[PDB]
Amino acid sequence: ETTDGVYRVMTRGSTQVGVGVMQEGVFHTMWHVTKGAALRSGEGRLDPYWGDVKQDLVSYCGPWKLDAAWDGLSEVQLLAVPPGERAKNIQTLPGIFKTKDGDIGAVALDYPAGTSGSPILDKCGRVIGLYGNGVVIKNGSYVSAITQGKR
Amino acid sequence: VDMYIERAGDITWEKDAEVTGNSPRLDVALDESGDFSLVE
Ligand SMILES: N=C(N)N[C@@H]1CCCCNC(=O)[C@H](CCCCN)NC(=O)[C@H](Cc2ccc3ccccc3c2)NC(=O)Cc2cccc(c2)CNC(=O)[C@@H](CC2CCCCC2)NC1=O
Repeated sequence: ETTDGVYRVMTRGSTQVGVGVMQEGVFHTMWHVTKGAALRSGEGRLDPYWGDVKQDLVSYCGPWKLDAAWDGLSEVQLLAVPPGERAKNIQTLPGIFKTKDGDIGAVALDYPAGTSGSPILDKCGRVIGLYGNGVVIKNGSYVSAITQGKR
Repeated sequence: VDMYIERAGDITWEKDAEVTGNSPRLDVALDESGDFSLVE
């Protein structure tokens, strides 16, 4: 099925390669998680619809639906779904990726590779982007862009 | 290869949650392959 919620993306013993969001009948994840491969959901199959390697995003069953934006000001929550661990909310004040094409909110939180695609939320529970495309800074820790698509 | 999904939870904000992490302001570049790097 395609019931709303957050999902693990698994491969098969089974390995968690990522996470994604089901909203409005569309599954949203990061391109590097699935490379656009079809996804089994119960007895059904979800096919890729749209994606962009540069944004590192892919949607299944329809166009990208997530359009909430970080307000540049407020704290957010990473709904982290790490491999082998229950989903947990982590609240943080984003930093900023300053790029030649504008600023992007960015969260300084470090999780295993298979946490990629975990949603980042605003105070209303809307998904303002997905975790897992980022940089490593001098001390070894990680900063993820808040990666959001266009609806 | 069987790639499949399994539900892990409801998408909701948690009241009185753990507030952690810093807020770095970083100069960054993004290449056409989707890789971020730091501007040095
Ligand atoms: N390295 C640290 N601290 N944290 C990472 C967090 C991973 C979060 C999910 N995202 C990804 O897997 C993407 C995939 C690829 C998307 C590509 N478009 N990836 C990344 O963005 C980065 C990209 C990158 C790499 C090197 C850079 C150097 C300079 C500037 C920018 C850079 C950007 N790719 C990596 O980070 C790969 C990497 C590099 C070096 C070492 C490791 C992994 C080994 N680290 C890990 O095994 C876990 C360690 C634990 C897990 C939870 C407990 C604390 C941290 N962390 C980690 O794996």
